[PDB]
Amino acid sequence: QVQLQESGGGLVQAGGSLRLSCAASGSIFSPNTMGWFRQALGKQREGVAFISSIASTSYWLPVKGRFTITRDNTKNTVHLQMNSLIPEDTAVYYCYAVDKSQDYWGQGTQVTVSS
Amino acid sequence: NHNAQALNTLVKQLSSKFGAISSVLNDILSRLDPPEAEVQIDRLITGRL
Amino acid sequence: PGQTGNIADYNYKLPDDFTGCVIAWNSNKLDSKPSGNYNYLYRLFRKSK
Repeated sequence: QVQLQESGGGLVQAGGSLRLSCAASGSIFSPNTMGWFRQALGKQREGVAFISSIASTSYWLPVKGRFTITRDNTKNTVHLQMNSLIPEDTAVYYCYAVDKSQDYWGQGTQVTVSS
Repeated sequence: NHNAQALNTLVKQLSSKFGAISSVLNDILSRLDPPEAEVQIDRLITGRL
Repeated sequence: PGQTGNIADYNYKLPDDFTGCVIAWNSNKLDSKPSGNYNYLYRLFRKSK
């Protein structure tokens, strides 16, 4: 079984900063391609960004500088840095591990920003 | 004359459809999909043999 | 085997001589959601077959 521990969300004022994070525990393999998915309220889900095992990054949005991904190879976890928040990014985040055989999903974190 | 006519007929036989949809191997290969193309090519081979 | 399509081209290919068989069944009850089940993704761009 695979468990994706997500943390770091909540209520933050506009222009604030925070640290989303998830740890992948259980039966993972070797390619281990990971990333994030955003779900707006009552809307479709889109891919935020993606990080592979070779430190290659692929952002699926014009969000460079805003979002930055850090890797923990020793424990193999993914951190995402929220800075300079705007209300347009108020959506729930689930990180995604497509991996090699069976892809998995997180349970959810509420990130909210309003003024 | 017998030699020349036999050779000419053998060469001319390549232009027949033999029940397929076309007499050009490349045309039938490009136009259709591997199963039906295989069927048509089988027809062409069994005629030319 | 030998069927042309986007999913066949870029997601799953079956050999022309494939042996065995496929089974498919509807999954509205489980694999569908009123808000939309989208956990399943398909590749629609790819350079080569």
